[PDB]
Amino acid sequence: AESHRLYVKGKHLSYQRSKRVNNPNVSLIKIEGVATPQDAQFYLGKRIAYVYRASKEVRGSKIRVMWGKVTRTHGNSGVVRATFRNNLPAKTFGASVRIFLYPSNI
Amino acid sequence: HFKEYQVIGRRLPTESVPEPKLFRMRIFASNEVIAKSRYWYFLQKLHKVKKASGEIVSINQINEAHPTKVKNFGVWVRYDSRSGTHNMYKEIRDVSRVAAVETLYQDMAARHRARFRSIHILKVAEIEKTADVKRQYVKQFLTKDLKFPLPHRVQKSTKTFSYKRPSTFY
Amino acid sequence: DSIVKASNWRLVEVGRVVLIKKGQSAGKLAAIVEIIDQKKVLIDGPKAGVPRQAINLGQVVLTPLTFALPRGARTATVSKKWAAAAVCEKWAASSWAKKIAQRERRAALTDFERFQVMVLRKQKRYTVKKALAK
Amino acid sequence: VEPVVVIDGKGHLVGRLASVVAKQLLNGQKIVVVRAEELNISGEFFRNKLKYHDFLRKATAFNKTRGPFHFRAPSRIFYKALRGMVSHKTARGKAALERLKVFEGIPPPYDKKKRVVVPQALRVLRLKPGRKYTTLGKLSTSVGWKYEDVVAKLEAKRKVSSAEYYAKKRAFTKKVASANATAAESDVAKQLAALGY
Amino acid sequence: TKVSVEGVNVEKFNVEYFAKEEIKAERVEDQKVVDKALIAEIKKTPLLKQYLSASFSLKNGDKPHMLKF
RNA sequence: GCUCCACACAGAUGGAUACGAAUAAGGCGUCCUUGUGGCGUCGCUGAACCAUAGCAGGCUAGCAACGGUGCACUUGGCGGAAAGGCCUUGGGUGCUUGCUGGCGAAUUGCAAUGCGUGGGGAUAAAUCAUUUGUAUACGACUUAGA
RNA sequence: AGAACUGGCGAUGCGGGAUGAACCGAACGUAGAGUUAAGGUGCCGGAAUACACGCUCAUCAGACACAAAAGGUGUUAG
RNA sequence: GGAAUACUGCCAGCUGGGACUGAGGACUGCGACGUAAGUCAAGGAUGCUGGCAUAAUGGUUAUAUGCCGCCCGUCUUGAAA
Repeated sequence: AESHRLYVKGKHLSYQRSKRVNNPNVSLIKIEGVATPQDAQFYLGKRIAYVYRASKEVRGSKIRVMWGKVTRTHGNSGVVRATFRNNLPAKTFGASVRIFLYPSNI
Repeated sequence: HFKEYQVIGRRLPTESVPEPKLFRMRIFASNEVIAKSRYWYFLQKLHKVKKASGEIVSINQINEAHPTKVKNFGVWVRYDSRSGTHNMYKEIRDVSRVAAVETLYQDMAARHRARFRSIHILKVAEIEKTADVKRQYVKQFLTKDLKFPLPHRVQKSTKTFSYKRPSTFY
Repeated sequence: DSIVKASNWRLVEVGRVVLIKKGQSAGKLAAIVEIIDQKKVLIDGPKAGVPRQAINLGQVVLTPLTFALPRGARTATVSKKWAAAAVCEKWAASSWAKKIAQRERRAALTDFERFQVMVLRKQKRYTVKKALAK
Repeated sequence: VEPVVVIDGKGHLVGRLASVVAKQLLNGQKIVVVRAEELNISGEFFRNKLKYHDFLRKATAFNKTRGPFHFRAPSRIFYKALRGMVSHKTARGKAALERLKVFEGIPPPYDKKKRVVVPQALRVLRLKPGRKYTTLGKLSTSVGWKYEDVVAKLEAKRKVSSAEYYAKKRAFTKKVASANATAAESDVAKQLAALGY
Repeated sequence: TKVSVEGVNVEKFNVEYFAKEEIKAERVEDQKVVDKALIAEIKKTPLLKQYLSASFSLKNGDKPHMLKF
């Protein structure tokens, strides 16, 4: 009743990039409550949805969602790589993202 | 992690000299290859035997007799640095010979800037009784009923923000 | 008449029971046998299960509990002294071990158990509020 | 974890605190820094004072105003320290800086809200014991800051009546604990204890 | 958590049962029968009916990789 | 700013959950000779506290409490650093899952979150006009006239 | 200053090095997945405010071989 | 006196979590299970389900933004200039 959340909120840090080159096809996502790669291993394969409000109404709603998946871990701070059907605008750096529990294995 | 190895060589015995002196020494190294290389270098330096006419009879690993017994180790070390080579003696209070030699190597690389390349372990021995230790910092731990605190412990934080103002009390 | 306040420190010494923070035996009690140096101390936890070894003080955290122990005691003597002192009974009674047990139990809770806990908490809160202001 | 984080800057390192605040800002986290004047910097006071002079001595000849700007307020100094750690002159950097606010003391309504500290940036946790350290407030006063007196005067009032609020909270928690104790040993309490609560 | 199901008939349902060629009367009757069969098992344990009725949602501080289900 | 007419509609979704001071020391309870006092008790992270059940959260009948909570009122207090918020007395109106029952969910078919402009009416003010210099190359500025 | 022999350049893109002609790896079809070199892991900058042993308060330290032979009641080891 | 553990190496040992690829196009061959009939993970993916005609989806312009990119042609000198 008070809360209807069924996802783990996260933050989009930036694309997989070198010192001077970036690869938008891969996005780095920070998951709250994750600190080590072992913890992030559970989130692999989970669907990632980015929810934002659009000025125009297209399908009877003002919310447009971009879907994605968790590919593999990144670094030692729990960062996990993610790939979406369409890459993020690159303006969402630090924006909130939603990670669902499906497809679940537990 | 260091390891203790025993290497023996007898310079490829030839006619009229069967079973030569069979030089024996103990070499500390992280693997068999490094132990063999250090043995060859020591033979070339101290002795007149080189790998051209040398032969490794057998290489074995020596395990400390009492890995759970505290000992005081006296080590004689000859090392080379920017200046001329000179002898050195140090005393280490450790549990095993491997740990003592590792600590000695770390100290040499820290204080004297001498690394494994130019360090020779002449001998490692155990000090049996007290009052034979000649280093004050080793005598420090030999005092009866030694008790001391650990002030200002560096507590580790798993989160960036902590609503506690942690105290370093121990 | 003299006053010396706030000078209670958990000294590291022989017979000082300690709790391992990191390593294979993390969360298992151990007893200091002999001090090697300012950074290395020999510990033995045969009752707990951790084998005798020399551990770094940075990987272990001291505890207030203490018990007599001869210097450089072997595993058998250490276990005998541990049993005689009954340090385990004191450890459980302390709020630190109780906190550890509570954290473990909470981590081991189930969804249905969580719902039961929620219902019981609601009932307890209702009872407390009824008691309050009276 | 929190829509806005209020960090108590008292007894904190300028470098580590600024770095962590900037990193959080780049992650889309709003942070407010308070008690900037109480910020501490490692090293003896003279070294910090000498360091400040050599960065303001570079005044541009043709246009000083359009050139380097020398700010004396401790909050301004902290912002300058954090500004260099962020990729400024860019939209991403400019947007991130908008999420940070620096104030001297604890002006309201932050005075009535919870504040946090950064363990990795604590001066008493990183600096070796017995080593010299510098205070940001004293350095700012030496280099030209003129509001230290008022800052201290109205910060003392901040502790005033907040001690009273804490006393009232302690009195309330006394009754709360009494109610919890008298409610203990009950069937519901026993079940909660068995279930880890 | 588990609830006894040996007392509930489920062999009738199959892939063709859910085919769609204003609720089918047969579907309602089957649902009523299943509910009648399973209500006793649900009531066999306290708070099980309330637990089932209550929805599931996440709260602050909840770590799915740490929670036990 | 007042009034009449024509037209459009960088990232919430549990709670930012309030002392100060020391860190070679500290809190909390209690006691007394009222002290830089005695005893107990706690940290070793927020893995914490409140709240979290109800067709995205309905209808309805009882039990026990008479407490908890939303709402506009109502008496009063505090908050000038960026007060703009914090409460507090009295009643009223709803929920209460604190406890025990009866009704609906389905077919959405295995998932694609599920509030000013532009045209008028009146009225406050400003620029130029005019004109004095205290300003003056031109800008600009100080003045006077219902 | 002028000659003799010898490895890169020149006809040459890529990563690293605040940028780079004498520095390291690597010498090239368009794409997907994965593993690495040099170079890096407090922010800008993708990666550990990792571990362990010691060292230094520097009033212009430190993280870049000539002036470096000696001086210091500065410190840690022989 | 006795076993256990650490380390090394092997397993033609067993079994979970995640990502991309579906290339070939009626059988000819190497192989396994099975007494046999027949089957198979054996020279490259098949079956089922959900969205759709005022569709699903896709294409162009600028701005919204993560990073990079010296002004083109000829000629000097081994180069840049």
